[PDB]
Amino acid sequence: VQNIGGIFIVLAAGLVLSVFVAVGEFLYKSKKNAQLEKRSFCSAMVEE
Amino acid sequence: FSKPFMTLGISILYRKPNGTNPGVFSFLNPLSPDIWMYVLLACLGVSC
Ligand SMILES: *[C@@H]1O[C@H](CO)[C@@H](O[C@@H]2O[C@H](CO)[C@@H](O[C@@H]3O[C@H](CO[C@H]4O[C@H](CO)[C@@H](O)[C@H](O)[C@@H]4O[C@@H]4O[C@H](CO)[C@@H](O[C@@H]5O[C@H](CO)[C@H](O)[C@H](O)[C@H]5O)[C@H](O)[C@H]4NC(C)=O)[C@@H](O)[C@H](O[C@H]4O[C@H](CO)[C@@H](O)[C@H](O)[C@@H]4O)[C@@H]3O)[C@H](O)[C@H]2NC(C)=O)[C@H](O)[C@H]1NC(C)=O
Ligand SMILES: CCCCCCCC/C=C/CCCCCCCC(=O)O[C@@H](COC(=O)CCCCCCCCCCCCCCC)COP(=O)([O-])OCC[N+](C)(C)C
Ligand SMILES: CCCCCCCC/C=C/CCCCCCCC(=O)O[C@@H](COC(=O)CCCCCCCCCCCCCCC)COP(=O)([O-])OCC[N+](C)(C)C
Ligand SMILES: CC(C)CCC[C@@H](C)[C@H]1CC[C@H]2[C@@H]3CC=C4C[C@@H](O)CC[C@]4(C)[C@H]3CC[C@]12C
Ligand SMILES: CC(C)CCC[C@@H](C)[C@H]1CC[C@H]2[C@@H]3CC=C4C[C@@H](O)CC[C@]4(C)[C@H]3CC[C@]12C
Repeated sequence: VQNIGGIFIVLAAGLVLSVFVAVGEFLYKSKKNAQLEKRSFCSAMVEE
Repeated sequence: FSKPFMTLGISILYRKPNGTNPGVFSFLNPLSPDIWMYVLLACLGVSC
């Protein structure tokens, strides 16, 4: 773990980065559906 | 003395060091046994 080590850090870095962009795309389909029914909770709860 | 019937030389008698063989699970050696777990917990983690 002293030798290679840091690829586990960037594996922990990219996946936490990937959960962030996963929510932002989920909130983006709540944004294009915000012109349809309600502001957030219509497209959120149906897609939750 | 007569002429020699054999030619000498002073040297050192000592044991051969025992060449312990690289046993048949030799390919696991280039990574530490906790790193093979850390890779296994990665592919069980990142897949989840
Ligand atoms: C070829 O490849 C092989 C690989 O197997 C190797 O072949 C054999 O390697 C053996 C290991 O060197 C070698 O030694 C014999 O094996 C055992 C070792 O058991 C303990 O024996 C002694 C105690 O009697 C100790 O001196 C040994 O070190 C050993 O383990 C522990 O070591 C401690 C350090 O001395 C010792 O003392 C403690 O030390 C601390 C700090 O100093 C405190 O004071 C503490 O109070 C002390 O107690 C520990 O007590 C000790 N632990 C135990 C549980 O004993 C041994 O049986 C054997 O002979 C001993 O016992 C017989 C019994 O009658 C007696 O005849 C001896 O006098 C001696 O007491 C040897 O030590 C083998 O010789 C060797 N075989 C051959 C054929 O070579 C080779 O290394 C490889 N060859 C090459 C060239 O690399
Ligand atoms: C990149 C891929 C990663 C995969 C993640 C999983 C990895 C998880 C692994 C975790 C640890 C496994 C290895 C242990 C560590 C080795 C050091 C050791 O001391 O062991 C030693 C004891 O021999 C053993 O006991 C080795 C373990 C036996 C099972 C091997 C399964 C292979 C992995 C399954 C993967 C296939 C499936 C993969 C998925 C389809 C070996 O050394 P030795 O040679 O015996 O030296 C002594 C010889 N002598 C006595 C003559 C002197
Ligand atoms: C989400 C996050 C996870 C959640 C947490 C979960 C908890 C997990 C926490 C785990 C904590 C770690 C504890 C284990 C430590 C072992 C290290 C060690 O030193 O022991 C030994 C490991 O050598 C082996 O024997 C390994 C076992 C066989 C290898 C095959 C396993 C994988 C197979 C393929 C996988 C397929 C993959 C499929 C993928 C889909 C090495 O030393 P030894 O000299 O060999 O000792 C011999 C021991 N013996 C005599 C009994 C044999
Ligand atoms: C960075 C985040 C927060 C915002 C941007 C998200 C990106 C990656 C998303 C949002 C809108 C998405 C697009 C929406 C619709 C389509 C049409 C489809 O036929 C192919 C995929 C495609 C072209 C998508 C690709 C990915 C996309 C561009
Ligand atoms: C995504 C997950 C499942 C991967 C496996 C778990 C990760 C997060 C853990 C397991 C063991 C951990 C390592 C254990 C020891 C050290 C040494 C220390 O000086 C720096 C952190 C470091 C390098 C850790 C980094 C994170 C680590 C690799």
